[PDB]
Amino acid sequence: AVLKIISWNVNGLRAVHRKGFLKWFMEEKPDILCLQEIKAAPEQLPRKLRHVEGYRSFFTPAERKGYSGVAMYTKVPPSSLREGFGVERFDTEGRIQIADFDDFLLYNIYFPNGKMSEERLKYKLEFYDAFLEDVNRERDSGRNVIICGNFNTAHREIDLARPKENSNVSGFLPVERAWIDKFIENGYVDTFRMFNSDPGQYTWWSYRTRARERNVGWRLDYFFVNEEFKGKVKRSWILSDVMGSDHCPIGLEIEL
DNA sequence: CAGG
DNA sequence: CCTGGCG
Repeated sequence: AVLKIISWNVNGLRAVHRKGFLKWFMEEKPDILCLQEIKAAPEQLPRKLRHVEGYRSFFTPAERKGYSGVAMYTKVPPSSLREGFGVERFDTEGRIQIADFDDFLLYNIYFPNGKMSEERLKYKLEFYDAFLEDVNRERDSGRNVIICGNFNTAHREIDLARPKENSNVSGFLPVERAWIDKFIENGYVDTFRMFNSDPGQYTWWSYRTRARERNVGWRLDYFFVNEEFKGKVKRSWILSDVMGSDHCPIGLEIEL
């Protein structure tokens, strides 16, 4: 029994609903759908998005309206859902869903963007620190974990079309890049790179200069698992053809 | 406008 | 570029 999970930074769920989100959702038929950057509290949503056929839905909006926020739809409900790491400033931004299924915890995370200021870059970095602490504590206790979402960082030079020009841009800073290295050596696998070693694999493209039609992008969106669980991951792929956002969806198939 |  | 309070 393959379990299919999809992660998609929709950048406005209302927007993506106007562009055929539900029709796509319906034909893709994942067991779990994780969304990031919803930009909506549930009360602001068309009610068709709040009552989807065959799915439990959970929304974790930001305190600031039309900003950030994450969501999850799941055929099988989780036994619990956490919306924070237990640190106020990281828990108030609609950035975290940690859902408990029997066999694993699923982290659906919208990691912060650091481009706006030094203050937000710090925030990004410390959020990473709080995140790593949290996941380590969980897998240390013997839990197997799946982590998807917008990390807002391209790991290596191969993970973006233009590495050289972005050395001094948040998204490809040596400090952000080293954190992913750190995160990985803590015992986690970048599951896409388990199966695909090719360049040109991106999940985000600038709307400006129409970067997507030339594949001038970044791989900002990932599925990670803890090392002990990697033998369960069957497929890890990018849904490059799917439109409606400046990010595309990514997929994971595990079999338990 | 702010955020990305 | 695209999304999401004016007044």
